Amino acid sequence: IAKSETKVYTGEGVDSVYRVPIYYKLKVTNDGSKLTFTYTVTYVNPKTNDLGNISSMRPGYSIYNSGTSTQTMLTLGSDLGKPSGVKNYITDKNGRQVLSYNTSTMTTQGSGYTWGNGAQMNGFFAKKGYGLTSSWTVPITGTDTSFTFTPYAARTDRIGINYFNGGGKVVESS
Repeated sequence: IAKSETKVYTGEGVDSVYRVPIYYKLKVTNDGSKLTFTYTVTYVNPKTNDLGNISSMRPGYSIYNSGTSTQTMLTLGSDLGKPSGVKNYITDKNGRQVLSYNTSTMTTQGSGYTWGNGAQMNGFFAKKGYGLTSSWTVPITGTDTSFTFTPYAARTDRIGINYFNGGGKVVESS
C-alpha cells in the first residue's frame, strides 16, 4: 500500500512592464519519504487555462523565476532534510518538458534556502502559453514537515522588482 498526498497552490501578481497578470503554481507531493516541489511561473491563468495579454511583448524580453540572494524562496520545518538541486526547464501548456536548463545549486540564505540565477523565459515562449518551471525534492525524517515558499518573478535586468510583491507566501503547517 503506497500512499501520497498532493497540494497545488496558485497565486497571482502583476507584470509592471506589460500590466498583465502573471501567475505561479506550486505543486507539492508528499509520498512519506520526500516532498517533491514543482514551481511554475506563467502568463496562463491556471483557473481558466487562458493565455494573457496581448501579443505585444517582444521576443527578447525575459524573466527569472528565482531571486538570487535578493530573497529567500523556501523555509523548511524541523523534520525536513537538505533540498536537492533545482532542475530548471521550460514547460508547455500541459506541463510537459520542452527543453532543459542548467540544474541550480540550492544554498542556505537567512532562515531558509534559495537557488540562484539560472533559467529565464522570454516573450518568445510566454506567448506560446509556456511556463518557466523548477523542481526539487526534500527528504522527510519525521513529523514536522511544515514549509513556506515565496514566489518570485522579475525581468532579467532589474532583479529588484518582484512581480509577486513578494507578499504571496505559501505556508504549510504541521
